[PDB]
Amino acid sequence: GAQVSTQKTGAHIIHYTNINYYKDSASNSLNRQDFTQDPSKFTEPVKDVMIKTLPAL
Amino acid sequence: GAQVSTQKTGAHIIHYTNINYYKDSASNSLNRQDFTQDPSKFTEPVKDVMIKTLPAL
Amino acid sequence: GAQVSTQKTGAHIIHYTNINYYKDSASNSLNRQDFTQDPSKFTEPVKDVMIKTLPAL
Amino acid sequence: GLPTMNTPGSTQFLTSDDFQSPSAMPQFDVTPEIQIPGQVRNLMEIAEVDSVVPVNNTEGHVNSMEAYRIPVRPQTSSGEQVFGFQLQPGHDSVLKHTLLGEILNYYANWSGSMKLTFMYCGAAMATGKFLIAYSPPGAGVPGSRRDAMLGTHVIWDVGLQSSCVLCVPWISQTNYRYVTSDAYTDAGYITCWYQTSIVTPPDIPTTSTILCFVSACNDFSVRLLRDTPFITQQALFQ
Amino acid sequence: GLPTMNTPGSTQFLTSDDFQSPSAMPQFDVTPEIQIPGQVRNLMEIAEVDSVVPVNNTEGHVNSMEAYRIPVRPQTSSGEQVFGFQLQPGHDSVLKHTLLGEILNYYANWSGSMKLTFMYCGAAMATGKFLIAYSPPGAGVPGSRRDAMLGTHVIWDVGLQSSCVLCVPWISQTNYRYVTSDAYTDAGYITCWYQTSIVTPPDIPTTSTILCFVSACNDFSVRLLRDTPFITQQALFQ
Amino acid sequence: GLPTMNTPGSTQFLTSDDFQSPSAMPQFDVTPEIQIPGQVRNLMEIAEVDSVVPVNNTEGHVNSMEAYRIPVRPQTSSGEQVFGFQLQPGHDSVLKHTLLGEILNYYANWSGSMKLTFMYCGAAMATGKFLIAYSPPGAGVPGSRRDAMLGTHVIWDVGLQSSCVLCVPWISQTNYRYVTSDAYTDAGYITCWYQTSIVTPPDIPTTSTILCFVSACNDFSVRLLRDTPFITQQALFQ
Amino acid sequence: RAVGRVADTVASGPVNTEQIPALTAVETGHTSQVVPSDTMQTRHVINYHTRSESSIENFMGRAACVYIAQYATEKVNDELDRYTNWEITTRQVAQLRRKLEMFTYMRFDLEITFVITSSQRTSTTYASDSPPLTHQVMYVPPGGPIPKSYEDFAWQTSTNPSVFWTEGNAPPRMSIPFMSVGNAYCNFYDGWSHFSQSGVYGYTTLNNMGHLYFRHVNKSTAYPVNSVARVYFKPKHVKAWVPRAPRLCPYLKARNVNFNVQGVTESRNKITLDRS
Amino acid sequence: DRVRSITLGNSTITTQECANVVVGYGVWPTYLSDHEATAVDQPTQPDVATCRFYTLESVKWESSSAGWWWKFPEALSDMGLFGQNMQYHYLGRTGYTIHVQCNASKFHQGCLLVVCVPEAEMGAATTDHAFNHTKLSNIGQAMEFSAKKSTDQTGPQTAVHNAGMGVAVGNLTIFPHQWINLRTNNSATIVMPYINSVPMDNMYRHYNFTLMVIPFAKLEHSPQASTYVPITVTVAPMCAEYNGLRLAGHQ
Ligand SMILES: CCCCCCCCCCCCC/C=C/[C@H](O)[C@H](N)CO
Repeated sequence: GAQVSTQKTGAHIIHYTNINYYKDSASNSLNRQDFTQDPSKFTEPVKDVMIKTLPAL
Repeated sequence: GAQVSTQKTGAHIIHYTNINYYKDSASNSLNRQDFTQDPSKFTEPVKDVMIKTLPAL
Repeated sequence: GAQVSTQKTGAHIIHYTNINYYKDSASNSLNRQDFTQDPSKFTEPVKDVMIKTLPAL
Repeated sequence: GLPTMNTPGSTQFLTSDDFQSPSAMPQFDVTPEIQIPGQVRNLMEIAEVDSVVPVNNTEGHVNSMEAYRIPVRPQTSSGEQVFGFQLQPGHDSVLKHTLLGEILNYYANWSGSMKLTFMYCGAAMATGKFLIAYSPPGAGVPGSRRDAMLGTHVIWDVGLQSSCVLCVPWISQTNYRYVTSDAYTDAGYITCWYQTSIVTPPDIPTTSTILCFVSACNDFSVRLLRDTPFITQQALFQ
Repeated sequence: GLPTMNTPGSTQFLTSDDFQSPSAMPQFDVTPEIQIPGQVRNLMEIAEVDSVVPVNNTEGHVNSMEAYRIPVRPQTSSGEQVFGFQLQPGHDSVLKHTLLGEILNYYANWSGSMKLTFMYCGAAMATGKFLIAYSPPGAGVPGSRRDAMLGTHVIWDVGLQSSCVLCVPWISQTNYRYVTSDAYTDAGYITCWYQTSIVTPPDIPTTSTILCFVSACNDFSVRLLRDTPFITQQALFQ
Repeated sequence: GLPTMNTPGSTQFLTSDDFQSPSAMPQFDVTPEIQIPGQVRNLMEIAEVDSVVPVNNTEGHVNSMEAYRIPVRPQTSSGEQVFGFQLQPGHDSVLKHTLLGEILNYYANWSGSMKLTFMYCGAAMATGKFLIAYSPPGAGVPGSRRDAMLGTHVIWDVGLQSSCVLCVPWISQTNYRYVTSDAYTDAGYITCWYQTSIVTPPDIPTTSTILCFVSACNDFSVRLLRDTPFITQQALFQ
Repeated sequence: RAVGRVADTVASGPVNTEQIPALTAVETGHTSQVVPSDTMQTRHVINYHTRSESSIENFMGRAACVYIAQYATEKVNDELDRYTNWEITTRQVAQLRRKLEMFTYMRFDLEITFVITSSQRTSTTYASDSPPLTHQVMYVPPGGPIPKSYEDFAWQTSTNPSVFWTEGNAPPRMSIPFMSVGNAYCNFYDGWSHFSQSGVYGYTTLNNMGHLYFRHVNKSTAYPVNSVARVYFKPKHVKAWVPRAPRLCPYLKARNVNFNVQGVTESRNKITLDRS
Repeated sequence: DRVRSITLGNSTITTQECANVVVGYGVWPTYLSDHEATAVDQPTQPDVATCRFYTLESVKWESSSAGWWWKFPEALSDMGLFGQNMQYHYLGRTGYTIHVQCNASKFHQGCLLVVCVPEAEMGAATTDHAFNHTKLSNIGQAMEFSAKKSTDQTGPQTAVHNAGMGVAVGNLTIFPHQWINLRTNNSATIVMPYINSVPMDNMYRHYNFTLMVIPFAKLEHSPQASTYVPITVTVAPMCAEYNGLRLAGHQ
């Protein structure tokens, strides 16, 4: 039940092991490595699509 | 002798590992995840079956 | 995710195990066993090659 | 040795822990268990059993069997009220020492539907109809039988089957209500009214008796264990 | 037992740790999550939304809606300046309480391009051209419209589309600038100038209004979390 | 828990340890490295570069460029000595502030062959021969050119190639010598003598100049890191 | 390209087009998606930057002090009593409160860590010899029997979760799951507690998290000792919805959002820049 | 394009200069799912007698106008059978189509922000004092901001640059918004979904969202033009459903 995952490294021996010790999922560590996002709920929440090159009106 | 089991999580990385260290079963941890039940010993302990829709007498 | 590597021994049971515990690569230990080198950037940084046996001028 | 490091929380006693510990009696031969009848694997098996409710608990009546006896009688006009209480199954004085109410006071959250059973304990020659109503908590208490006919209700015809069940549904905006009451998680009111009357032949006593039973339905659940505010002690019992 | 040895750092509280710890409520049944709209998974979704900039913040104007209203009018000669501020999106007084500026004050490093949007809020019969310029920080402030035409700039023609976007590019020697400003990571200046004038027909007010909006581009990133120097307290709030 | 036991050495700070430790900045995005020229992966790349030796360091000459200028001149008789120093590349005053000598003072043991390069900086019309000799440390210092011709030596003919290399071989009974000198690991002597003379045409200055360079060979190695006895401080630099 | 990595910019040349990416309309509610490649000539840059530090888990996952609890081994008054309590809230400190109030609804698990420290009270003498102090931090769920004094029966903690800690060791730490009776923790509640629109206005009616009682389980000391326990909340497994505007004004109370009126930003003397 | 027609029930909105439609957080309103419900009784869904357009009273826009706010669903407490269903039910749930409309001329100038703020919890004008609910919102009356601070002993803090919430008024553009710029824009329509942390709620003790209308560029014109411009708000509920039938409330 060991989860070997990728460590946070830079860009131009890179793995860590995790064992879960407790029977509750609230006892687990933080989910540091989850970087998913979609900003279209806030920046472009209009009904008809608005292409950049075309005039807005 | 590792027992990988399912952690307690909610509803809409979820496993834990356990090693037993001692030679007595009374040394073990609690059985937290056993939710079996049958309440018909107390709520309906009559000899003849009683269907809900039918009259009781 | 165990990396078994060669221990530093002399010349005339020689291995160690490493587990990474943390999610950041800056949390790792030192890279002690990296002895690569190339001194030609400093000792012989000339454009035309200079053979030892031949005259330099 | 193996290089280790100690996290926060070392050398503590958290009383709701789950850790292994060595045995003081090693290789102790425990006696074999047998089939004893009535095994309990859950406190929700206990809470799903009927338990008679002291609706008549206006003291001095709590120090006798008069607390369980809801009185009814023949009426001069119809539509009067028989009884009424708030639906607080862990906080209201009518329901908090019942068998469902005592389990809920070990917990802080409750959820699910409930069953109020009623039992007419009058003479077999006496007839009657009743309206038992549940009101969601928004408008206030119902003031009449006209106010009570607008919510969840049932009309009970007293006949050969002496009992009727008003099922109190779970109509809430949260998934859990609190056992100790507050205004955010208020659950409403239970009232009972004369639908018609009690009509008897001659040579029969006037006042009859209705018994109210509470139990939990099969979607009932509890949460967040706590200490009950019912037992106290100032010193160790010697 | 297993032979162990304790490294430096045992029995410490590092507040940015990541360790497991036992539960005080074991087997607690957490309520199911539902679809709530507007979920945020990153603070860069918040910073990429337009937020109107108080360019007119010369007090007393900050205590009213006059702080957001950049005034323009018909001119006697052309090429005069409308406004100007330093491009310090976490330190300059014009940009540090905007919605992009408030996220950056939780961080110490920022990187990426920005979008300055402008919005002409005058009458539909009034026309105009404007030059909005960005200057890299080497030479100093531009002194005229001739000095500003040498850097990154855009000429905006006020017409049926009321808005124009000046895109401020990331022209830096480092991959990150600092949020609290210094001279090593200076980012430059933003100025606006009259390209032509405001020309109106009769029976129209003289002064018009331009609104400036800031947001981040899709290559924007922040780094090195810190406390913000904006909220303070001398005691616990009771 | 898992039964453990603590060995000697727990809760200590050994400054040359190698242990993991948690991060104060979790998930910090480090900037990408680029190709910078001149990367150093070993201090033996630095020590294998020539560095001019102050052989003429008789004060007052160390406070000027006269320390590097070994003087030669036409002679009245041949076989006289030009210079001489002990081969202690980390302890002798001639070699311990050179670029090879400064790396060795961080270490306690050194091993390998060395290269002494010489450079005649006189006029192109002046000729000359020289004998540069290395003596193993058993007999003492050579007293003449006859005493020096018995050890490892080279005769250098000054011509179109201005430089000659005396290679000092590793002739030792141990695999390592000590950087701070002692009598058990003595390495010997370096001397230079007039093989013939300096012969010049007329209208040429008498005294010429020879520059001595030191570097390490490709079998050179160092061992046992230490603090250098060259930098000191009595208080913290404010 | 990996998840969380920013976009590259593409090489763009000169244009003379009928396309107008610079001209837009703010009136539509739309934030324009203009890249620097659209309004000027750019080069091809391979951007390797990541949005790691800006995640909701990374922005929130640092422990912040939420309460300072004081109690002594000898009562002065009921503020420096033998025991003390704290209604669990996140609004008494300003640093964590401003970070949580950037969202309307959140849903997280907690880590509570205590930094308990003692100090000898000012006296005419201090020369004593005392055994190490041990503390109890009992959690009482909403509606349970609270300690009415020291030596109380309610500290028997048969069903309440307790922790015990002797001074000198590592700080105590436990994990708390998501505890709301709804589907999210409400940072804001625009409403009342009673149906007649009266009673308590605000988020106070949606915060029934219970109390946290502190004491010394040692019976006595030779000379009185004052303790201070700092409570540290670190949220983990964080979800968040409906991002709020950041707060301008400082806080005044813990149960309100009441403020004093302040300007929108700091000032300057003129709207232009005047050098060369 | 600039034309748009919105039909809900027996009511139609036509607009000849429309900017666009802002849809919430990208979510269209819908009925509650079976895997998200809590109450067990059958809901009632009056599809056309409630999900129709209800127009409010106009407000006069002046040069010295600071702004107005409406709190919902309490703004429609008496609007037909939407108001009759609130009184008879404990729980309710709905999304909205807010349509704000204001035309002036090609010779006027001004700009209005139209934000929909979920849980716009307002502070008190006089602090250390709880305020009355009729100062927060009357039944359909437009509660209005002020240019300077309020010293009302039982009212909200109506200074408009702090927006009643202690925040900067310029940062309200993360909430679902449009702008009515009189140069180009005639109306502004926002479709809001149901935003709450619970699947249904009581529609009297809780203001789910607040509609604010704020002049950022103030109204100015020639004195010989029309000196009266009104601002009308037309709101349609969407997918409204109810639970917990009892007597008429609402105490
Ligand atoms: C002595 C053992 C102590 C055990 C500690 C248990 C206390 C924690 C239980 C309640 C947790 C409440 C978490 C608080 C969340 C915030 O109030 C929300 N952000 C606002 O609703």
